[PDB]
Amino acid sequence: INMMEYLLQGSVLDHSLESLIHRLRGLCDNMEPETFLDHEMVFLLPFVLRARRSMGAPWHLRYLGQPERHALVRNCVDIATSENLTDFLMEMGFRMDHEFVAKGHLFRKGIMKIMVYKIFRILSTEALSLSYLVELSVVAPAGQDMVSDDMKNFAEQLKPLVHLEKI
Amino acid sequence: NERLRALEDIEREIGAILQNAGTVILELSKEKTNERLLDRQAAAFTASVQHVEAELSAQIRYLTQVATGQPHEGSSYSSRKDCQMALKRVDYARLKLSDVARTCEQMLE
Amino acid sequence: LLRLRQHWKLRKVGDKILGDLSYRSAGSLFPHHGTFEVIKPLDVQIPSDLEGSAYIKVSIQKPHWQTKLEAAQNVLLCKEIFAQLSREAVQIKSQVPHIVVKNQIISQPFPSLQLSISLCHSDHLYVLEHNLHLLIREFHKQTLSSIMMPHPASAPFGHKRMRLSGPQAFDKNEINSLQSSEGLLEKIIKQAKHIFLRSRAAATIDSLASRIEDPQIQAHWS
Amino acid sequence: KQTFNPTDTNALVAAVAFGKG
Amino acid sequence: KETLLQSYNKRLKDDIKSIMDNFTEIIKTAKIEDETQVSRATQGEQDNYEMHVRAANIVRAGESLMKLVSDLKQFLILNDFPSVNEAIDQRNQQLRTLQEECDRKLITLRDEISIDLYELEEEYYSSSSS
Repeated sequence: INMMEYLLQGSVLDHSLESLIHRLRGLCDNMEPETFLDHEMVFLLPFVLRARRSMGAPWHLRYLGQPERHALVRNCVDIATSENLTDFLMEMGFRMDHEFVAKGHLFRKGIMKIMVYKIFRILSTEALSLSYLVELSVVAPAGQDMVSDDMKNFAEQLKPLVHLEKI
Repeated sequence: NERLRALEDIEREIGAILQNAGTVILELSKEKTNERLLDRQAAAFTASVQHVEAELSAQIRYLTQVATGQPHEGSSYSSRKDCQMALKRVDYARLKLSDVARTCEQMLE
Repeated sequence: LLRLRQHWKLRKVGDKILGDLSYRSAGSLFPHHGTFEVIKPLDVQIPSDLEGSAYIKVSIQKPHWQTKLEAAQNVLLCKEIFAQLSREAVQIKSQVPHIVVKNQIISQPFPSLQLSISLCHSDHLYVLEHNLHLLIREFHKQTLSSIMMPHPASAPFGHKRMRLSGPQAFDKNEINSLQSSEGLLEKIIKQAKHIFLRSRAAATIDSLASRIEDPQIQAHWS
Repeated sequence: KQTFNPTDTNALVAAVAFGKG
Repeated sequence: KETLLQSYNKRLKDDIKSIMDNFTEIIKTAKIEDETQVSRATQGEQDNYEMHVRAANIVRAGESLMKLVSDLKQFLILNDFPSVNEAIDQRNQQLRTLQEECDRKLITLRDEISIDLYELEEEYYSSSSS
């Protein structure tokens, strides 16, 4: 079974966020969100792969195909892998061009997930952007229009603070 | 708390507005006495009514962008239920410690 | 009203101050919608069903507005507990003949024991009874918990221990065991299946000391 | 009407999908 | 919803205009002019009723605003998430301490009973000839 995601992105100023975090937390159901610190890579043989380490969970990698409605969808197959993956993909022949760590908070929902973070460039962490980014990644096998429609309602609820659209 | 007291003051201002409006009409039924009062009262009316109207208009502008979430899911329940529940556990200790004390109060005789 | 807020959830639709009493916001899975309506001191009236205060009564024999609302919340939760037991008892079988009556779920864990887990509307161990209230929350907690979310930012929602189990080559038996949780009734019947078996082994040791005086049995309980 | 910079969104989004920086 | 907020703004804008519009017209009706056709005995009495409702209309406009200003609070109290979210977290935080606080004392009760039970437990079995 293979699933394709429904995600679409937007960014939020620093002063804005203080209202956004309270807005998102109350709007959706959750308890005491968690700060997620992960160190992501990108691998090219063309078959662009993303392997993420989080500061004791295992290295989770994910592939996103080419995009295929009010949503952006590309075939995705995400597979959890144990440690020592990076050297494994070196022996594969894959080459790493850049790697960036992401910092922020994520809030959940019934199916959809919201994660607010800022991209850090590595040389040694530097803020690539002054404003965070938020997406509404939804994972669902055999994607149908019904799942995407539900996101439209939720996005409209979040429209005032940040207006987000797929790109 | 913050900005609730302000709106409370504004709720008092409208009462002053109606009283001020009444004085304008009331002492317009005056005789020669108190001449040119309407000039002062009229100033206290237009400025005050515009003052109170602006304050409420500010709130709507305040509300529009920072608020108006449709539902809320704070759900402060997993702590409330288990707190009284913990007290019930503590209460279960109350009675049974006392029952022990009564039981070993019989030891003394 | 401000004081009433910080305690309880409130949704105002069309200037109606209809509240949300049920645990859907914190707990989950109960179809009933808790709707406490405030009118006039902010007197709050419940939907005519949570009025009577009830307790589970697990016995084995062979601010005025605040307290009013608390009793209703307890009743709604208590009604859920019996429903969870009541559905579980007849739907599944564990080599035990559960019986269902109006408000009494009679069961026979041991040949000499009878479990009267009987909701009482308006012998009591209170160690088994209280454990039901707390045990349910663990079942409620299993959803919408912090464990579900992935430490890696990008991953599907899943039991954290489960997501690290598959990719770390855990065995056929351990993974199956973790997913084989027994629900509610088995988690309490087995306990009552131990609470009294302890008594039959505790009374005998206590009795044996008095009966036989030649050697002295001594029991240092952990 | 601050609280969201569209250009920061577009410049940033171009980074995550394809390496901008 | 966004419709509800828009409705709130309309009510006041019309309400304040009603207070202004009514007050000027009654003051406009507070003018002295000719006796063209209608008898003063009828115009004075007829003008009385129209002015009474005008005064009674203004208070209604003031009364309606009292509803809105008082209605704004009850709406503000609920959808002011930054204030509400802090209240829930602030109260969820203080409540958790009490549960941890009583448990800490609750364990100590169990601890001291354990040592007290152990010394007593030995005594019963030590009972000689009984």
